[PDB]
Amino acid sequence: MEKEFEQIDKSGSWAAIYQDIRHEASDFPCRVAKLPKNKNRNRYRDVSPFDHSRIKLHQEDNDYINASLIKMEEAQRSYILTQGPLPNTCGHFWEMVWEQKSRGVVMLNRVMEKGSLKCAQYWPQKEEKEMIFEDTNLKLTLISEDIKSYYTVRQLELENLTTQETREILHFHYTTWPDFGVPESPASFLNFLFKVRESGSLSPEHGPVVVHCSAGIGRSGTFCLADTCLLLMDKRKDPSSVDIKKVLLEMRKFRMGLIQTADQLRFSYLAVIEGAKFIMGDSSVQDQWKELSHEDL
Ligand SMILES: O=C1C[C@@H](c2ccc(C[C@H](NS(=O)(=O)c3cccc(F)c3)C3=N[C@H](CCc4ccccc4)CN3)cc2)S(=O)(=O)N1
Ligand SMILES: [Mg+2]
Repeated sequence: MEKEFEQIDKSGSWAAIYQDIRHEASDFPCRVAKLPKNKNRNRYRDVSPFDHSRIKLHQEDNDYINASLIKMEEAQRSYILTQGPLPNTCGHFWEMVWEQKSRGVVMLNRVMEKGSLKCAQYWPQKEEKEMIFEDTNLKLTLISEDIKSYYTVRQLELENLTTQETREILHFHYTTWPDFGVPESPASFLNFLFKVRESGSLSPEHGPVVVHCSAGIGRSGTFCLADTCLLLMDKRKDPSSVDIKKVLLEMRKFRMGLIQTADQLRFSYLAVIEGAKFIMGDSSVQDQWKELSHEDL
């Protein structure tokens, strides 16, 4: 895998490789997303979920949410990629989390980035100030939070007011991943990812983990591509067989525009190439990533 990487770097062909992916990517209808009544449920007019893979709310009224089920068959892992909730779809967001039985939520952006709102504050910042999303009859409470230098893990209690059932939802929030940018290093990215893995939130016993950034395609796509590829390397007889460009195209059949810049594509290679070391056995690389990520700053 690192040979193709090396030749692409030498060829200076990341932009061409990336644009070939954009040109060969699937194109499916998003008619429900474009209905007039769903306009205020979409954050960006040009980022919509395909009809065949969109997540449907269980409500009779309007089952629309800008969210997509990315189902990776060979890797055996599903992910729900959605945009950062809007002030009016925070209820919907948690209704989806509930209905799909998700156990973890991976946030890769901040609410405000370089002076622009990118996502509503959809979870409570203070223990004593819980949230109620009336339209859905769900209560959400911040139970605790473990704040690190570039990421925070939070324990939330989501409750179905109707049946009074409660569930613990884990929130994995990467706070230093610039929009249209890349993580500081493969190490800090992988250190984060393996934290989500180790939590059990990605277990096939739970519903799909919900991943989102602002549009739910660039950073969210980088995160899922890397995870899927590492899963594939550990599954196959010959890990060098994983074609990342092919995997990204498979994912793009489920949601448009996954991976938004050639450099995020390149970062994906680096993250996977670096992550292969743990998958092949190396039992010390994880401590190395942790040190390199300086999480305890
Ligand atoms: O690294 C990233 C990029 C962010 C991102 C991606 C896309 C958008 C949508 C935005 N729409 S717009 O109405 O402000 C806007 C801005 C400029 C031109 C235009 F016609 C509309 C955006 N679209 C193009 C990208 C288009 C696109 C490509 C492929 C699939 C879907 C959309 C670039 N930024 C916002 C943020 S992420 O939160 O997904 N992670
Ligand atoms: Mg306090």
